[PDB]
Amino acid sequence: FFSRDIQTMEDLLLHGLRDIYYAEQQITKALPKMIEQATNRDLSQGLTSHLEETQKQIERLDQVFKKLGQKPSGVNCPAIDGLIKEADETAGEIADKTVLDAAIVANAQAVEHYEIARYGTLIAWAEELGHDDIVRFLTTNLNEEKAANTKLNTVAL
Amino acid sequence: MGFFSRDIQTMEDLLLHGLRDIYYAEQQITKALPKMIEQATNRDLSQGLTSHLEETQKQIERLDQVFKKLGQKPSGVNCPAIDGLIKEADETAGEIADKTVLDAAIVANAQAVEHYEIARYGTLIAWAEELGHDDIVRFLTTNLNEEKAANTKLNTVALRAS
Ligand SMILES: [Fe+3]
Ligand SMILES: [Fe+3]
Ligand SMILES: [Fe+3]
Ligand SMILES: [Fe+3]
Ligand SMILES: [Fe+3]
Ligand code: NA
Ligand SMILES: [Zn+2]
Ligand SMILES: [Zn+2]
Ligand SMILES: [Zn+2]
Ligand SMILES: [Zn+2]
Ligand SMILES: [Zn+2]
Ligand SMILES: [Zn+2]
Repeated sequence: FFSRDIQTMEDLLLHGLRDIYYAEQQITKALPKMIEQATNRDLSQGLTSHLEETQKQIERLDQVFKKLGQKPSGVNCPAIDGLIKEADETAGEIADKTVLDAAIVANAQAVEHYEIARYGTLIAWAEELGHDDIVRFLTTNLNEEKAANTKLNTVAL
Repeated sequence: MGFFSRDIQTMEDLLLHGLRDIYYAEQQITKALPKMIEQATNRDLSQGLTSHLEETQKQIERLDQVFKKLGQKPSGVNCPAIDGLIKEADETAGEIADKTVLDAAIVANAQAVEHYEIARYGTLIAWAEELGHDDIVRFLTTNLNEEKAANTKLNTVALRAS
């Protein structure tokens, strides 16, 4: 019961974990739409594989919350909502299927970059706070985002 | 269906749309940075963000040259991604009770913004290269490198279980 309820670095870490939890849920909802829009088979397949990984990433975040002593929960993330809105609106503006695949690759890379920033931040805070225990899960998620980004950077349309 | 349904027809059109989107983001960043500077307590963070504000103004000047080369105005696309990043940064700052915690949040949100810009510049460079725009590739690469350097400086700012 405070208006400014983020009082400590531990509170900030918990808030960030709830923010990324919500973001992973939203990505699981957004990805099928992107996969349906994708023409290039490698792009469609790559996104489908990352959708499966994102489902696993949520399970790893459930493990993080369990290690911290609580049930999982999310908080709204305006950054992922804005990224998803931008991707959806831009897709509607594109007439050519190959141009659309280029936009899908770029928007997917922007999402991976947001995830890389967030996991990197959460890991650094966790380590500063003596929470090495949760870093193993966060690092597994982070490295899947890095891998997805790298693979997107190489997609040949 | 929105205003411009199916109006992006070519990779040149998509590059133009992406450049207008990052231009808008840079403009928004010039508006947001003074707020983050005022909120920041640590002088290396506050004075450091002031330097990134000066660099962002230079990046807009670089983009102005790119638009000149395309013969197109830089206005015309808003960026829901930067708008969401900046409003998340605002929201989170409003929830924080402690100056040291607020500085940690400022760094993290500034790093998230640098990562967005790094994603977009990387994409735009690749499209500009494919389209044969050598100077535009150089200008965008210069901008990209400033965002990478800013992110690294944020990763290194020396600020600060049962
Ligand atoms: Fe993820
Ligand atoms: Fe967020
Ligand atoms: Fe991802
Ligand atoms: Fe954008
Ligand atoms: Fe920047
Ligand atoms: Na039209
Ligand atoms: Zn648009
Ligand atoms: Zn910056
Ligand atoms: Zn910038
Ligand atoms: Zn919040
Ligand atoms: Zn909150
Ligand atoms: Zn703890």
